[PDB]
Amino acid sequence: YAPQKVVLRNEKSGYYANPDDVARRLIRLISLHDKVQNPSAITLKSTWSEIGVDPLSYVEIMLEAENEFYIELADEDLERFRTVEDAVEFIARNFFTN
Amino acid sequence: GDIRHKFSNEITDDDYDYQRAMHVKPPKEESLFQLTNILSSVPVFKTRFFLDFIARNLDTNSAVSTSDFVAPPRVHENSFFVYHSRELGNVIRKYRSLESIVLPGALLTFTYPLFAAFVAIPSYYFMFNAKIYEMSRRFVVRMDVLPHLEMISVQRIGAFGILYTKLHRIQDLEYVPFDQVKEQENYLWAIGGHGVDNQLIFKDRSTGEFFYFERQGVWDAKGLNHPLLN
Amino acid sequence: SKAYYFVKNFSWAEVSNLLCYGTKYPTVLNHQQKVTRLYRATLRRVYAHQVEGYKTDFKQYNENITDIGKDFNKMLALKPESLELQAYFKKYEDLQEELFDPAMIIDESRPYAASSGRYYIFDDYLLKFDPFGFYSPKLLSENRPEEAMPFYEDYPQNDSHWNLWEQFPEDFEDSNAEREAILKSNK
Amino acid sequence: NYHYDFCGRAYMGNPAVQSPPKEFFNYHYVPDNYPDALSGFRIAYRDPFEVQHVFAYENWEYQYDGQWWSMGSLACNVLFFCTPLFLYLILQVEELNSEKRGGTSNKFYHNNAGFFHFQIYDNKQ
Amino acid sequence: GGFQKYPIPRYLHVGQWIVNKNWKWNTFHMFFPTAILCFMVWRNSMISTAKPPNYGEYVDPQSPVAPKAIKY
Amino acid sequence: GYEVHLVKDKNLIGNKSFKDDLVAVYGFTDVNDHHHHDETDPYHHLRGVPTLSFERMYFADAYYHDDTHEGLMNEPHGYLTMDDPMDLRPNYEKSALELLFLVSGGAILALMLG
Ligand SMILES: CCCCCCCCCCCCCCCCCC(=O)OC[C@H](COP(=O)([O-])OCC(O)COP(=O)([O-])OC[C@@H](COC(=O)CCCCCCCCCCCCCCCCC)OC(=O)CCCCCCCCCCCCCCCCC)OC(=O)CCCCCCCCCCCCCCCCC
Ligand SMILES: CCCCCCCCCCCCCCCCCC(=O)OC[C@H](COP(=O)([O-])OCC[N+](C)(C)C)OC(=O)CCCCCCCCCCCCCCCCC
Ligand SMILES: CCCCCCCCCCCCCCCCCC(=O)OC[C@H](COP(=O)([O-])OCC[N+](C)(C)C)OC(=O)CCCCCCCCCCCCCCCCC
Ligand SMILES: CCCCCCCCCCCCCCCCCC(=O)OC[C@H](COP(=O)([O-])OCC[N+](C)(C)C)OC(=O)CCCCCCCCCCCCCCCCC
Ligand SMILES: CCCCCCCCCCCCCCCCCC(=O)OC[C@H](COP(=O)([O-])OCC[N+](C)(C)C)OC(=O)CCCCCCCCCCCCCCCCC
Ligand SMILES: CCCCCCCCCCCCCCCCCC(=O)OC[C@H](COP(=O)(O)OCCN)OC(=O)CCCCCCCCCCCCCCCCC
Ligand SMILES: CCCCCCCCCCCCCCCC(=O)OC[C@H](COP(=O)(O)O)OC(=O)CCCCCCCCCCCCCCC
Ligand SMILES: Nc1ncnc2c1ncn2[C@@H]1O[C@H](COP(=O)(O)OP(=O)(O)O)[C@@H](O)[C@H]1O
Repeated sequence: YAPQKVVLRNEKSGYYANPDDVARRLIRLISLHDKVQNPSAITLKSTWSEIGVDPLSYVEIMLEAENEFYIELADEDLERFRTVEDAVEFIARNFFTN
Repeated sequence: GDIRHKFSNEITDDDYDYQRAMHVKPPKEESLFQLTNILSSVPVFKTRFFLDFIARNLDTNSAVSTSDFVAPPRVHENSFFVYHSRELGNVIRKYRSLESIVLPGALLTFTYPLFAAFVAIPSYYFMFNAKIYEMSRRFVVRMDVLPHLEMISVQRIGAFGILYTKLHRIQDLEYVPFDQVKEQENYLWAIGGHGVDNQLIFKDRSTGEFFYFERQGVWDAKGLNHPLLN
Repeated sequence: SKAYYFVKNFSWAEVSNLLCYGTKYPTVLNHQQKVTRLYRATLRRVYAHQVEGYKTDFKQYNENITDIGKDFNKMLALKPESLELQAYFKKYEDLQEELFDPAMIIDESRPYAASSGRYYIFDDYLLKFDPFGFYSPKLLSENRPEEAMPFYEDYPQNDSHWNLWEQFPEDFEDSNAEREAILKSNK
Repeated sequence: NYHYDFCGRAYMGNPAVQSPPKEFFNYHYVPDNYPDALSGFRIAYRDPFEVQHVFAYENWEYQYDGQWWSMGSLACNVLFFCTPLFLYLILQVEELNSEKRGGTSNKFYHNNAGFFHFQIYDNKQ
Repeated sequence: GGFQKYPIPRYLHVGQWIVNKNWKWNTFHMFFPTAILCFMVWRNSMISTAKPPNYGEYVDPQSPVAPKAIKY
Repeated sequence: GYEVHLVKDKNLIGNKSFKDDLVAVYGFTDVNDHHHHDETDPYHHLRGVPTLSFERMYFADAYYHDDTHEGLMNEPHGYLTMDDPMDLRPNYEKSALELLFLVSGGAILALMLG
């Protein structure tokens, strides 16, 4: 039961989902793609172009990421994403129910 | 990951065995009332009488295919086969054969043949004609090539399962893209065109007749590579 | 996406723009943004109708998405000011209109969706708020005075002025004892 | 169907985003007014658009003579204008039925000779 | 299944996820007195209840209970 | 202790390629992984509980938290009205309204009822 004393919102860590698991699942999804050649070279700091994701392949990967993570990502957020780091950060910090 | 063993009163696979009827798992043990157990236990089935009955009175091994290469009998002494339909052809044959038993039988048995016909008419025109009948009419049971005529003989299933062969000139064959016919015959392809290949439709320009080839049909490499067809 | 297509009195053109591209004014978008957003919208709609649909055919879904992908690759290659690219955009906008489904599934993670705002989350201001001292202790001195300000009582939550004159116990002793003692000493 | 571009004469707020209004009518209080201090006397800053909407209707006015008839829909405006006449004519037509039948008619009946409802009528010695 | 629980201000008298420790005694002292009140209402109303005759009973037209027309 | 173990600047999948390695059969290998074997028991609340109970009948979910342990289950709370429980004002508005109610009820009982 909640104590009779005043308790404030506890933002433990900005991530609502395990960021490590989110990053690993996203990297596996990216590696599944045909254009992606070396899964080893993919890191959170790696840009989409350098890992080999074309602008058109990016939207496909992001749609499948939405399906995998049970969320919908706005075009503005998807265009703002510049690295796997930003992608995983946004997904992990996203409250799946908005 | 499973922690059922940590509790003495937790459910067990012995408790889940009853779900094997509704759930598919590899066999674990044979019950006393299984067909296999009954046959292997009861000495009656071991009798040579029953064994010989099993050996003779059932589907024969002769009709069983024995290789991945099939050379059906030539239609003409100079022709060579190219395409042949295995399963959908037999299914269509057996379906159209019903018109030789159900129809006369319906006439001689039903109290109200007119009622049966009145029910069948709209049934044929919706959900049956496009479903099976038109596809069967345009279905190619077999295709051979006669080189001396430079023609192709196509075998088709007719009314009551009758098989008839027709000749078409190779110069009159054209490829009809599926885009040109999808809108015209959406219903046909919607409910009945699944068996035949959508992107491998041909037609005879002179007679305006289509040719549907089964997806699970056998093609001959030599027949395809023959210069007449290339 | 805010998923407010059927609310706020959008016209059909505005709704079509919202569906095809995230914006209601696609002119502001550049070539790459237009192409990528239209490709994403087309893939989303094809997935909705041919994967999560009525007796969906996965082989047909694969063929359709492959054709769409080839077409959109060609569109991206094409220059922005080309009638061919305009024709491609019109074709796929028409496809989006054709596949438009009233009461289409809206994910619960998007704004304005069903169940979007079922709960009101209380802020730390409300959580801290406690004018009476039952939950958060209340000083007898209502507030803590700050330097450079006078010491004033906090405004009460209830400001009713239906107050009597101050009440005292019956037979309350109130004689001016200090004055009496000083006068007695003075004599 | 109603859209801002094609409404023409059925006015409504435009959908295009606009900058906040610099000047707008605001709440004003009588001089030396006693402030209202309920629930701790906490006052929030008012939204300019909301305040503008609050005070817009009170100050709205017709620009030119005769604009009222044209504004909105002429047919509906005329019907609203004639509504009292329609009500009076309906009442008279209904009263025709009362006259021909014998039921209640629209009149100030005077059954009581000025005797009010349950009034105390007494005299003094 | 349900939504994630979030803090509710103490000062606010709201029903979000309210569970009472003494709910058993509260139910006991809210049920029986209500039952007694309804029993009193029921016995008061039964005085003005009407039922048709039973299976083996017929209404005599001249009996007082039988309906009577107004006598001018 | 809310710091998160997240690996950056280092690869997370050790497979050189999807085709050469039979990933479709053996999946992806993990590198720099923070393995944490969690054996939390679902239905712990159900363990040793009678069938006819709220926990079994309604709250028999995987990871249900009991009220005694759930920190966000609320007991009755809040102030009924805006009046301060400890107020030093000799305010009489509440007494006046209570008197009005009581006198109205008494007048009905003693003059009108029956
Ligand atoms: C006296 C004898 C009676 C008995 C005989 C039989 C009845 C005859 C009655 C007369 C009918 C023909 C004349 C009507 C013409 C239209 C009105 C008019 O002139 O105003 C200018 C007219 C209207 O301007 P506006 O209203 O500012 O335009 C708004 C915009 O369109 C933007 O609009 P929006 O998109 O915002 O939508 C708003 C729309 C829709 O609005 C709504 O949805 C809200 C509801 C509106 C009212 C709908 C009618 C409800 C019932 C009314 C009952 C009245 C009872 C009291 C009066 C009793 C009188 C006996 O508002 C309108 O309705 C506007 C259209 C015009 C009014 C139509 C309704 C009233 C007409 C009169 C009916 C009289 C009935 C009498 C009998 C009753 C039974 C005993 O302007 C135009 O010309 C523009 C086009 C408008 C559409 C015209 C459609 C065709 C009408 C017929 C054309 C041919 C007429 C030939 C006449 C020949 C000589 C007699
Ligand atoms: C207003 C006017 C109304 C008119 C309504 C008309 C309704 C009546 C329609 C009559 C349809 C007649 C159909 C003829 C079928 C044969 C056509 C044909 O040539 O096909 C050859 C086909 C194909 O011939 P084939 O030469 O290709 O090959 C021979 C057969 N196979 C393929 C196996 C090698 O052969 C047959 O199907 C033979 C059928 C023989 C039996 C026919 C009668 C069966 C029903 C008997 C009565 C009902 C059962 C009674 C049981 C009693 C028990 C005690
Ligand atoms: C006279 C011209 C030729 C007419 C040919 C006959 C119609 C076309 C072929 C119909 C074949 C299917 C016959 C199914 C018989 C089922 C048993 C029966 O009720 O027969 C007697 C009845 C009629 O016998 P009856 O007339 O003595 O019955 C008494 C009359 N009633 C029933 C109206 C009260 O059969 C029928 O009603 C058949 C109606 C026509 C069906 C047309 C095709 C639609 C069905 C597709 C095939 C599968 C149907 C499976 C049904 C299973 C049971 C619900
Ligand atoms: C959506 C449904 C709508 C239903 C219709 C709603 C009402 C429509 C309008 C009804 C008009 C009725 C007019 C007749 C009644 C006159 C009453 C009267 O005595 O007033 C005299 C009044 C004065 O009345 P007064 O009060 O001085 O009378 C003296 C007092 N008494 C009578 C008691 C002795 O004189 C007028 O000014 C009348 C002007 C009339 C102008 C022309 C009106 C024409 C209306 C035509 C309507 C269309 C035809 C009918 C349609 C329906 C058919 C079923
Ligand atoms: C002498 C005979 C018997 C005498 C009894 C007379 C009873 C008279 C009627 C009493 C009504 C009491 C309503 C209490 C509402 C309390 C607040 C609440 O429920 O939550 C509000 C909820 C949430 O409240 P909350 O959770 O924020 O706060 C609860 C605690 N308070 C209010 C103190 C802060 O808010 C709403 O959404 C409003 C819902 C209102 C629902 C009202 C439904 C009434 C249905 C009654 C049906 C009766 C049938 C009668 C049939 C016979 C007719 C002749
Ligand atoms: C015919 C076959 C029918 C088969 C039905 C099969 C099931 C159908 C589906 C279920 C529907 C009913 C579900 C009822 C669940 C009851 C659960 C329960 O009783 O749990 C025990 C609980 C003890 O309290 P506690 O454990 O603290 O509660 C919090 C738990 N988280 O609480 C209790 O002990 C309950 C008692 C609490 C105290 C009650 C005090 C008295 C209340 C008024 C009683 C009035 C009786 C009037 C009788 C009139 C007779 C004329
Ligand atoms: C009044 C008629 C009542 C019904 C009569 C039924 C007769 C059935 C026997 C038909 C024998 C001749 C078939 C000719 C085929 C051909 O080549 O047909 C070719 C014809 C002519 O070609 P097109 O019309 O396509 O141009 O095609 C037709 O569509 C017209 C004939 C239709 C015959 C349909 C027969 C099947 C009926 C099925 C009923 C519903 C299902 C019942 C349960 C299985
Ligand atoms: N006061 C308003 N007046 C007219 N149209 C409005 C008004 N408010 C919203 N709209 C409509 O709301 C839609 C915009 O919704 P909004 O919540 O502002 O999100 P955003 O502006 O980011 O698209 C527009 O169609 C706009 O026309």
